[PDB]
Amino acid sequence: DIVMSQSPSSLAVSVGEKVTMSCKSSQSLLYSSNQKNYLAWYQQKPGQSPKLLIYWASTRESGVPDRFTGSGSGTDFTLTISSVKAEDLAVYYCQQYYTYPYTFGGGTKLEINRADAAPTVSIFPPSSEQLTSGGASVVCFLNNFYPKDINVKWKIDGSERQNGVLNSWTDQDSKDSTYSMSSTLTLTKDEYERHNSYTCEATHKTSTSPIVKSFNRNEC
Amino acid sequence: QVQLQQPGAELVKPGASVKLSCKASGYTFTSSWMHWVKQRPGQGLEWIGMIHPNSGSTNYNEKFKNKATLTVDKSSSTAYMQLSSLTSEDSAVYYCARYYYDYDGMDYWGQGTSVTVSSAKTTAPSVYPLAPVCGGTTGSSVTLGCLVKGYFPEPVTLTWNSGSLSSGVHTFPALLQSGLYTLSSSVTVTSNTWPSQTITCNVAHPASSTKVDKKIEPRVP
Amino acid sequence: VSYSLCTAAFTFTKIPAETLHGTVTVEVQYAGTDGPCKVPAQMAVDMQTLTPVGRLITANPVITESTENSKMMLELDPPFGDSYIVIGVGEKKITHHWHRSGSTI
Repeated sequence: DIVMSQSPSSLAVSVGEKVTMSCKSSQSLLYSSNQKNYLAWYQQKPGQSPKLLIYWASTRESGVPDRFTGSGSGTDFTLTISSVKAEDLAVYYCQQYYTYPYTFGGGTKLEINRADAAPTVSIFPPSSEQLTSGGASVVCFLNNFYPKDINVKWKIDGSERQNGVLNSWTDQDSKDSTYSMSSTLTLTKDEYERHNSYTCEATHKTSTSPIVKSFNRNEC
Repeated sequence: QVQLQQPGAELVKPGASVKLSCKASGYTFTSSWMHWVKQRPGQGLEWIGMIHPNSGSTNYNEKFKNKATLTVDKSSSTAYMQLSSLTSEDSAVYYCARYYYDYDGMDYWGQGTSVTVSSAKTTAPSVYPLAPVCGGTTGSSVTLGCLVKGYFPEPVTLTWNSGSLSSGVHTFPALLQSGLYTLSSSVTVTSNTWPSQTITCNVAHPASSTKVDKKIEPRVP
Repeated sequence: VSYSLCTAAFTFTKIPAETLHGTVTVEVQYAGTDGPCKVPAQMAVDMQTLTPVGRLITANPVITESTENSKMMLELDPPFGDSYIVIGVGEKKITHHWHRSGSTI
């Protein structure tokens, strides 16, 4: 089996930067009989299957923009993105096809540095449907913020509650490179109906002050 | 257009076997080798092997030659992969792929089947609409949500208006809690779109063969 | 004394032939007049990737002539089972299906 090594394992780049990623093999992928390099590059965006970008080390797949260029020969290969776009957020894999079994590098995860942004916050009381089943989830969305780190607290009638909270972050957005996160506080219906004020309170690097959305079970 | 249709999910007991399918269209199935590739969550890619549908010839990665068996049915343009003795490290997405390294055809990978190796049973989700807090808003846009609670195994497919609503969507990765997954999604639309136009969260859970279309309706006192 | 690849079109001059121990000899002719150049040759099982299989035995096959349609002999070691002989590069490369029995060693 041929060993494929990629570096760096991750890189943080800004939109518009020219990015170079390396791929090395344990033996030459240049077949002297046809002078072709048996090296392909794949792109895998979050939640998608891999997509072929480059084969023969430098031939672009149809429909791939020419900002992607493959270069190198023998044991040393590079993939270059001439001016990175937000949509290029992905893991990039090289793969030798000089011998069976085909083998892949460990990938380079491309992350995007962008300007800091505070989240837009939205809060959602339990649905009537869920309440009929006996449960009560309160949901808070913190949307389109950067950087990724964010602290979320739930306050019930002013008291912090951490038990029963699930917090999930998206991958970086393919259009604006921000993150979003959802926080779900799950109670029983009976516990939910024993309190009035429900508050999602977040703290993010953009401000020491809390990012808040609230509702009162009482009101409309 | 090349299409490789793979079932979304298979739940498999530890140490058991599973047979995955890959139905091909949009190109001559019999004249292209069909490849299979494994990807564990958060990890890289491993080439399993390939089969030539016209002849039945196979080439396996030796790591998989005992635990994988590739077959095809030409009459239905379907490739199959049986995997045996599944370990916890075989919980992974398995892709079929038409490798094509030439100018006159498209390389194409299917969406993959998510195989979960677990002794737990299948549980279909509850799908709850998340309408805005009771009242109104001074904005020109509104954010709506959908909560997909208590399912196993992954994945679910969630779309808004069957995929026709794609801008302004954020779908949050599922989280496992007490053996069941929960996922949520938010969508932001212009305030005059809804509710005069219907906004529906469409949730499919392949492992339970369930599909729910949940309209988001305004709250009342 | 390193020559570039022959990039013009090849044509088989007769059917490839199996030797006593299961290799294959392949005679071709070359339409180019741009010799000297090296004949591209390999075995493959997958024409959509050209991953080499078996071995090229005549590993430095040089067309020395610049007259058109000159002839050259190659030898390859096929894998067991089915494969393709592939001569030349680019859109005019030529292939020939081959089957080697497990007993032919």
